[PDB]
Amino acid sequence: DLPVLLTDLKIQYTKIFINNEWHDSVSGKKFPVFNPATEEELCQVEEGDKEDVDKAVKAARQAFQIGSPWRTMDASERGRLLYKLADLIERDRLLLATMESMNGGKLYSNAYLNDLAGCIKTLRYCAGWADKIQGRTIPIDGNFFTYTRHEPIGVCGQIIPWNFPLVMLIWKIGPALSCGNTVVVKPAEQTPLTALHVASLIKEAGFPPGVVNIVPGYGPTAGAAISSHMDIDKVAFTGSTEVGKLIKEAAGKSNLKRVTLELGGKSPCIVLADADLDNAVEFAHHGVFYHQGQCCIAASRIFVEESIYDEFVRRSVERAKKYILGNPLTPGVTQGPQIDKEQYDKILDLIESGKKEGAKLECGGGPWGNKGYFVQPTVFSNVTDEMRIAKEEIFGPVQQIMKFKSLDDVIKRANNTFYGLSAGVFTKDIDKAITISSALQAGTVWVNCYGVVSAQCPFGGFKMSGNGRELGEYGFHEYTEVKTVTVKISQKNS
Amino acid sequence: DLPVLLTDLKIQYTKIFINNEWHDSVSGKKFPVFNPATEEELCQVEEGDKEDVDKAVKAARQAFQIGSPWRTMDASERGRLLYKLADLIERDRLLLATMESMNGGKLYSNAYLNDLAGCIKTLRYCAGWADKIQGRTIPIDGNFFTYTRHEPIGVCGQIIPWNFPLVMLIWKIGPALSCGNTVVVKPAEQTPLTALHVASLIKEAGFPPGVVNIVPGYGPTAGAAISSHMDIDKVAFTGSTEVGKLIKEAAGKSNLKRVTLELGGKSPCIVLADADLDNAVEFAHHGVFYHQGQCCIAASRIFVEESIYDEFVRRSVERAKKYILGNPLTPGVTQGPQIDKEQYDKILDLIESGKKEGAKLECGGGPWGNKGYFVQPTVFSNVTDEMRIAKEEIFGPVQQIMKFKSLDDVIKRANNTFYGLSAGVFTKDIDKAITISSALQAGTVWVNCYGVVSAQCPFGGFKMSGNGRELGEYGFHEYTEVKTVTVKISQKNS
Amino acid sequence: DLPVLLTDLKIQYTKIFINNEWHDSVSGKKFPVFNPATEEELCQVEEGDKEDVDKAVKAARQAFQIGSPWRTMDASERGRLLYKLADLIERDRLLLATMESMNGGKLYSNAYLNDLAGCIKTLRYCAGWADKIQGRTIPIDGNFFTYTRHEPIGVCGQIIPWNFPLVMLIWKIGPALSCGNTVVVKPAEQTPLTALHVASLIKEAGFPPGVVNIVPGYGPTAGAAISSHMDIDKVAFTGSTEVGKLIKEAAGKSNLKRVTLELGGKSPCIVLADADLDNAVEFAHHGVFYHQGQCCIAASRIFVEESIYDEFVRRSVERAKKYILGNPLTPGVTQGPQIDKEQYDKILDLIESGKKEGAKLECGGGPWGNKGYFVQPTVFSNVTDEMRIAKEEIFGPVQQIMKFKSLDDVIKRANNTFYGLSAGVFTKDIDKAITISSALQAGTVWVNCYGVVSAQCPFGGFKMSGNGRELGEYGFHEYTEVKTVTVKISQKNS
Amino acid sequence: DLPVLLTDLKIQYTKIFINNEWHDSVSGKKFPVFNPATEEELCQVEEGDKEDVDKAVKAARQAFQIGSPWRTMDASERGRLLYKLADLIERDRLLLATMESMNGGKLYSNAYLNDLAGCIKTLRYCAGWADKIQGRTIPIDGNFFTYTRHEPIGVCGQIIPWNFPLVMLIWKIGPALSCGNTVVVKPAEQTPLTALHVASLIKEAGFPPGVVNIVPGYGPTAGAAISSHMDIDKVAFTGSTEVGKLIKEAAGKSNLKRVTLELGGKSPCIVLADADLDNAVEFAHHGVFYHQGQCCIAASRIFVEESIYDEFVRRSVERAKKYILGNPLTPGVTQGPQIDKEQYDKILDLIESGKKEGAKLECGGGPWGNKGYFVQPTVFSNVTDEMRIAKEEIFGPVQQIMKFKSLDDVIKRANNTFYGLSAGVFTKDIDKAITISSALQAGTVWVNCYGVVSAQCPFGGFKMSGNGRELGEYGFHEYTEVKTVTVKISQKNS
Ligand SMILES: CS(=O)(=O)N1CCN(C(=O)c2cnc3ccc(F)cc3c2-c2ccc(C3(C#N)CC3)cc2)CC1
Ligand SMILES: CS(=O)(=O)N1CCN(C(=O)c2cnc3ccc(F)cc3c2-c2ccc(C3(C#N)CC3)cc2)CC1
Ligand SMILES: [Cl-]
Ligand SMILES: [Cl-]
Ligand SMILES: [Cl-]
Ligand SMILES: [Cl-]
Repeated sequence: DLPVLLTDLKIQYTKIFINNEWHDSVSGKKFPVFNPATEEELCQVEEGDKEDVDKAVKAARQAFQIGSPWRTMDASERGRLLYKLADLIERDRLLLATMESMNGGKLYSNAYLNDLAGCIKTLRYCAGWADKIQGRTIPIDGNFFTYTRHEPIGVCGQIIPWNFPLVMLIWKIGPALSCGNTVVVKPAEQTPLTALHVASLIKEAGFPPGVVNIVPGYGPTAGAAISSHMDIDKVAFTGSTEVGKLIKEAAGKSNLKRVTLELGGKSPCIVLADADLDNAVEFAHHGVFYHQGQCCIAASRIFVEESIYDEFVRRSVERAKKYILGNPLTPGVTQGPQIDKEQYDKILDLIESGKKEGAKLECGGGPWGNKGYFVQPTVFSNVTDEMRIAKEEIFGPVQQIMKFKSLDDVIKRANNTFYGLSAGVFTKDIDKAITISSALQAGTVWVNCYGVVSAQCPFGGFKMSGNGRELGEYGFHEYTEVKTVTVKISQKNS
Repeated sequence: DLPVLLTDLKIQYTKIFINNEWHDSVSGKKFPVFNPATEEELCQVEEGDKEDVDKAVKAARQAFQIGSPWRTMDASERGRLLYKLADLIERDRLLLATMESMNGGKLYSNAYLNDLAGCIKTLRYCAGWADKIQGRTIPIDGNFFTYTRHEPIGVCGQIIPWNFPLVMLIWKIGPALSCGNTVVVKPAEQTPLTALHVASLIKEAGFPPGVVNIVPGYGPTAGAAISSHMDIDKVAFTGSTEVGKLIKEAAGKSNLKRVTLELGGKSPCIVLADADLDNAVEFAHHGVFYHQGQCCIAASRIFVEESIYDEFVRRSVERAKKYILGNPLTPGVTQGPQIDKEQYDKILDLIESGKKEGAKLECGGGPWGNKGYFVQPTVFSNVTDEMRIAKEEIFGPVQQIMKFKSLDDVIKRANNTFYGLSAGVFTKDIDKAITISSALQAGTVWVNCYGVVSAQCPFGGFKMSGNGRELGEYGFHEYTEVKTVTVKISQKNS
Repeated sequence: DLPVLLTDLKIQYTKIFINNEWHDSVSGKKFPVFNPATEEELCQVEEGDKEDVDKAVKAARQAFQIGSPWRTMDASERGRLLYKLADLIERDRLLLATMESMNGGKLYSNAYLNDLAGCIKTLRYCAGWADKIQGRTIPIDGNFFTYTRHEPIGVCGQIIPWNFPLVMLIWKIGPALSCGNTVVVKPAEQTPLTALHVASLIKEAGFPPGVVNIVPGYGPTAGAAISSHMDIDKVAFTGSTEVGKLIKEAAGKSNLKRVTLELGGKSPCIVLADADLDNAVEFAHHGVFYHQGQCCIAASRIFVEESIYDEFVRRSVERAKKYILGNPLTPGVTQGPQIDKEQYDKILDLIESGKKEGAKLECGGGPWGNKGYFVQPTVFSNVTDEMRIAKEEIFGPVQQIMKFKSLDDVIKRANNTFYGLSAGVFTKDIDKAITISSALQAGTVWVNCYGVVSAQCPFGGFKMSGNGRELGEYGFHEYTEVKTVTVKISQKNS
Repeated sequence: DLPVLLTDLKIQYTKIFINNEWHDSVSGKKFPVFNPATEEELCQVEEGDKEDVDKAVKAARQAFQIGSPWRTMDASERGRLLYKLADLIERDRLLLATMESMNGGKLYSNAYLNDLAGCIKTLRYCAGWADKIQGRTIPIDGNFFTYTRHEPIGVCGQIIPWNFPLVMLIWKIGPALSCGNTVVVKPAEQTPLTALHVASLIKEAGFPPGVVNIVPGYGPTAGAAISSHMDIDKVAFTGSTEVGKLIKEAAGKSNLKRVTLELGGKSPCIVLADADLDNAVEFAHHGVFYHQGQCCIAASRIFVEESIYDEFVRRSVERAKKYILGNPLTPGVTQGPQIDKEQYDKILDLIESGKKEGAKLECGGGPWGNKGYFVQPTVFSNVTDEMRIAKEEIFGPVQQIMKFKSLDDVIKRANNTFYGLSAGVFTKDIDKAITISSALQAGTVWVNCYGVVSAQCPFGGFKMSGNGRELGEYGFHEYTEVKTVTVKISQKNS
């Protein structure tokens, strides 16, 4: 069932959100926000800069002070507020999915059934953890009583990408708030709108002021201000590996703030000759084409054993030739645009390198349409390991298919990258499934599927795809700071 | 009981340790190693540089390969090797304590009864964790079987300081090896000797070659090579906050390697009027003077309620006037030298700032002796919060004593620093002990004691005193990399 | 704020609840249900017996089968259903609190503000755990992949007491359902009504049929049928220690079903001479008098240091002389009746033993009123350790106050019982608070408070006060059954 | 390599062990101890009875008192003593393996390479846990500080079986001592000798007196005394399900002591048509024949898909026809005797029922030899589900092989028992391996192997095969008692 908004979407929230009130930019400047499917301007939004990040950090710092409502309320009540926020997003699901689709160039069907559902589910997951964050009592040597407090870290700067604006907003603020932190959020310049609507719901739910502050603006300005701020305790960033290196450097340069990074990938699939071929073709297809290829986990190197390689390529090409391009709000449309011009150019450039460097073009290979940043879905076969399309993250609807004959060699090829976000193994052999997944240097390894991500799982990269993990039990560790308290006593007993 | 070595100490191990064999420096260069209590040269050691770190990373990488002995042996056997290494250090305790004291300027009594005991105990603690590192099975949404592997990260560069060369060597390699990593260790330029002897014992114990590689040399050369290396997965550094910022920046600049930092402090004590005064005087005294003040946790700001301030100052001064300076090997000597000239100059300079800026000099305040980097134990009273001796880490035998009258104000003063390693609270009030320890922004808070550190406790800093934790259950997390494995199944059941 | 039901309470749900439908008793027999404050009959309820427990076990067994909706739905959805049930109880809070007060003889103010709030909060706590129940991956010796599943146990029989019918219903079904079990609940013969209303809400919330089955009836009949049933996997019982022994024996005799027991107590308080005297008097007063003394944790032995004993006794007596007895529905009433005649007789008998055995009667000591099972609030001083009122659980509004002079001796006296549910320590001394709480053989020890119980804490007895724990992280273990799965593989890697 | 004792074994330790000293029985009576391979008497041992269990409980109680050496020593030192005990057993491995083989009728090769190795490894595993047993700090509702202590329970009675006397002794005392308990051990009447030698090593290692007390004697006398004792806090029993029911009943009848039970089984294997047939034949063969079939996990129902059934039966029969019966000390001997006459008679009786009830006798079926309790290794094919040999635990070298054609049906057959200790699944299908292991009601499920047990894994039964788990992280829970400590504070902060 796909319900829709019956009235025209109205844009209301366009300002900076600090202390639960709406602020104009200190400068007074605004910046435009566009629809990627028509290239038209949707509205203007206050452009946050350093001076505005500064106001937001002071509010988050004040809300984090010992004795404050956010520090003294029951953990169970932090969880209650998060579950109420999820309820409010459920109530506004139609308008949120519409705004996300319109602003993000995201198929409305997916925005409604996947993004919004994942936002609600992840918030509810995080809410349940709030009063279950616990320290230890420890049998230290000597006559002492030792316990630990897993405290919130403090003020957390959180820089959100444009490919999944709502899901990634919730993946950031959910755990941070559950653990008792306060946050300064910087949504992507391309997609500030849905985060500002959620800010309106954070007010409605009753979060104390300054617990969540949202500062739209640009990366090199507001994002850099966060990463270099001397009173931000931790920065979490999701985006390119190139910016991730800059975030980590600025943290070292300023105040040694803690850093979590969720970065790009060049994630491989290994399809053994004994695999369920149709199952592997479909999971690897969606694994690389999902959201116009704009997933960091994109299955952008697909290695197929020689004896099924040609059959795999044909079936992949047939699947890719079935899309309907156009406005992601129209029912039946199955591929929307890329997010903006910068990404669009890099995709087309990489596609050209595939042609020149000798990859076999099976379908697609060019732009589409009169308006919008549309790229034809493209499949390359006979890709080799030193081609650009095999080394660089494309972030577009561009599939690479490679042949292998030796299992030892293909694992080394799969691992021969600086990336390491995810991988897939397709086989019917129990031993191969366990040993290959163990040997891949990747944060998530899927067996006989791809792209399966849920709130209960930790998620993050090996190597240059990331530092740290998000979600699951394990992800919640990086939103606490562990304090050891050791008390002298006359005599301990076990 | 204080047994001693009956024969003259002989220095044997002076070379670089890679793949369980002894290497000359690629350059062929050596550097001198001195005794800080006499300023004489003890021996020469091969000077590792980038080319030597390079050989060590390739050995650690090869030892980490899937299928290798270190990757395939039982976790219980990793633990067995660590317990055997502890046995071997116990066997060589006399010579190790002598070498540590001679090279490190460290009171032999402490070297034998505390450093060596802590090395043995921490190794035995870490050994017990090896086959108890576990992942999860997770009830993910949908028809999937999801488990996690807490794998070793890989090759870990570990830069060891000179104030506790053996303890910090073991605090680094213990957890790293227990979790299955391989390491490239860089001991301090001042104190390479005891780490090279332990390397000889790692060979004897039977660790596979390349699991532990030790490259003596200088910070700006070998240490920088580690921090910027493109095939080191994680760097752990203990030392100054200034170098810590450089380590973190170089990690961001190169390969986004994971970073753990244990840095300096300006740790405060708060002594309430109802405290056991003698107990507070003695714990705070040793808290700041231990190992000639060369502890990152040094209790270098001591705040005393006005009505007991003068009594606290007198009793502190009497305790400080009781030391016997000289060679740390002679029995009855109770204060050895500072480690080297650089540290010695910074201490004397800061002591001079105390005189000029108006602190009340109660005892000490100058150098001592014909030879050795000796500083008189010094006490300053009437210290105020913007003096240099109240803001900068001294790392010398220099005690600061301050008065307070308001508890709200003194907590803000205690927290008004970029440091945050530790703190102490001295009181008989149950509520004050809990609420004050909760409000201090410090990684370890001691109640009615100070400086109590043990293998069972996590240990690390808030703010610019550190990133991450070492030891305890929680410290072992930062030597694993979490992989999620998600398997498609026909139907799951709870 | 104390809102009330504006309309007369109507009783609707009076039948056995199996497979989400209402059943008459197999026999066709019903039993009466009374109001303890007027001794009048409120209604009749179907009397479940063995044949009815049998129907309920078969339904719970079928609902637990592999492939069933309850076994295959996402853990997150089990949690969702529990949070919806909490929402429904919130909606029906007025009628539930009224029915609980009317049926249970429970002060309406407490029923509304404490019992109902605790029901809602505990359900919400348990809901959060559902998709956070996890097993392990384990580095077993040899070439194997080993993981564990923390499965639900299966069909759990749950026998609920009459002193807190709703809270204890939720403390049982919350964790059991969160972990994926199915249940057969047997509410107290005295108080079946609120559990049957909740059953109506379990239907409304959408739990699959047979996941929760509720069989009202008598202990020796339906309760014994559960404890001896050959296809019930686990029994949880809260009630007297005498019945607890019978439950455990019948489990051994039949099918070795798992057993959790939450039983009575004779819990002690130790009030040191340095205690906040008013704080100790008030917490110990409510600790023994709460809900007409009908708490298993009742603070029924209060030991006071000699020098403050007389002052403690006077202040206690003044507090006890302030109650207003009567119908627990009338505002301003502060003490309702005992639950029934059996309990009423045992209370009066024990009160008489206090008079005869030489206790000093300070106030109360007899019955009250024309109707209802009312007991005057009673205080005994000069109680000695071999009196009946110091050894046997009274479960009535009867306070015992004892003198001590030696701390070693009073701890031995506190521990000299077969019970061990809880205890309290009142002191301003940090060391005494830690060492005394460590030395008491009791499941919960309160320091400078009493009776503080919350969903985040494990709760249960030492010794003959109980087996196992309920709630908290730790309580959830006893609603899982751990399965180890060990898979042969060609070669493992860490 | 199989080294042997060069000198005749001398029996020295034959008395009751209490408070680290050797006691004669209160009665003065002794009982004989036999060799099962020759039926000759090896020595006499003091016969412990109730009066002797009484002396042992008082010693264990005194050793558990608050302030005692065992209660106050560092947890790390409890671990140290356990690692030293493992060292001492390693030193005495030859004599211990000889005594175990001689007393137990156990193949010396297995006694040396498996039993003794498992004793040493399990002790070392348990030692590592000692200072890693931790409670929690908990964010309770309201202004309170709440922590938990995972205390030792207290005095634990431990009844050890005769099939693995040393391994099961260590599986019991290892975790109990690691957690800080004191124990009263009752080795099997048939095999007291190796436990008394270990007691001598517990003295040598330096355990405080009364921490371990060992009372040889008979089940209905000393074992019943333990199970009914009013001052034993917990009983752990391994043995038959029939005695397990009596242990659990006596616990309920006396003092509600905690109970852990490791009982028998009728564990099934399911061999799918796609299995590695040779691998399944060998693992299932050893799974049922190990230690003359005297394992509770014996794979005593083997279900094989029809199309490979005949091939499976032939290959099994060939493997069973390869044993050499005789004295388990002689090299090359591969099957020793059953433990005693009672077990020997039950085995032969059940074998006769197989003949009469219509099972196809493939080999064996009778006794062997002039002396010793020897049974020919026996294989039955065409076994059906209501035969005695398919329902009752045989505990002898008797293999049952069954045919199945329907997977749904064979899982129901596998689960159609009151037992539930373990099971095996043999297949090459990933989905079948996961779904079948999930659906089996068994505590350990092996995939493509059988009988793989190690210290890092929890181990125990579903249903009437057991209550609770031993070893692993999870097994250590049942040797602690959780105490919640809740402290009133003026204001909490997260
Ligand atoms: C949020 S909760 O669900 O955890 N729980 C909180 C506690 N509850 C109260 O109503 C309550 C309130 N005030 C008190 C004041 C003094 C006192 F001694 C007790 C109380 C109790 C109380 C405490 C323990 C019990 C048990 C026993 N035996 C475990 C049944 C029963 C009632 C029920 C709701
Ligand atoms: C390291 S350990 O301490 O964990 N443990 C490893 C297993 N042990 C073996 O000797 C062993 C060896 N080989 C086998 C081969 C096939 C087989 F079916 C069983 C075995 C067993 C084995 C397995 C289970 C049991 C129990 C039962 N019932 C739990 C008592 C007893 C013996 C003892 C030492
Ligand atoms: Cl911790
Ligand atoms: Cl995990
Ligand atoms: Cl587990
Ligand atoms: Cl706990």
